[PDB]
Amino acid sequence: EYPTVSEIPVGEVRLYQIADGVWSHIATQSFDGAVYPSNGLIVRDGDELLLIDTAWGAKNTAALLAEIEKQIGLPVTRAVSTHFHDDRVGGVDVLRAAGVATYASPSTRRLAEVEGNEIPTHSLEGLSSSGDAVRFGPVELFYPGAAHSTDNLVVYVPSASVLYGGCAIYELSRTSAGNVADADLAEWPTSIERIQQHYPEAQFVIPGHGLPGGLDLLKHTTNVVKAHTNR
Ligand SMILES: O=C(O)c1ccc(-c2ccccc2)cc1CS
Ligand SMILES: [Zn+2]
Ligand SMILES: [Zn+2]
Ligand SMILES: [Zn+2]
Repeated sequence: EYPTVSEIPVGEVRLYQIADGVWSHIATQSFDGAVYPSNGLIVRDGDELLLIDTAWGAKNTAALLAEIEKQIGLPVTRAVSTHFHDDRVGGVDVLRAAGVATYASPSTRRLAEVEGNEIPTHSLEGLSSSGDAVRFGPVELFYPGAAHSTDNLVVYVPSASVLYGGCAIYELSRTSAGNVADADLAEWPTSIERIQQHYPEAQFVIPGHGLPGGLDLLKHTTNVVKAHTNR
């Protein structure tokens, strides 16, 4: 039932209800010949919505907001980007223009600026050291340490036991390392271990790209990362 890349044309966005008050949003983007899916999160925040990550581009994120308005009808008041790549900050300018307060760690904002990517307006304090966690409305933000990128954050929804791993966590079907140009391969396994130690009760695990699953996705990602390390 989870939407796949074959069922979403580039420019469209699907919402998928994980639990009460928690959705993922799925978009697709063309890159280097192929088409890839990408996940973000939507968490109900009383009568407001917290958005986790853009839909990978200005056009996709405009469609994301229209699809949220259509299906959910509650306002997106804040957005958190979980690292500096375009599938997380691409569309921040659209969000800002729509009145959404955009957020990221100073680490993410710095690396976005260096890359020439869009830059969330607000800075999330208290996430500079591995193992740091802060509350942000209905979720907890956690910095496990460098992994897919030096700045990657994970998000936990305690009310629903939903762990959003972002692109530090791979889906089961992916057996080869993907975009690791900005990764810390040496620290990635240790960072995953911090996630496991902090959220052992998670019942749903959302990867940055592809099908959700359970906590198995963490060990799977470690396996793939170590295999690539010994390439
Ligand atoms: O922003 C980028 O450069 C980027 C490009 C490609 C992917 C990708 C590749 C294969 C399968 C799923 C996703 C991801 C990212 C940002 S993490
Ligand atoms: Zn990335
Ligand atoms: Zn503001
Ligand atoms: Zn990604």
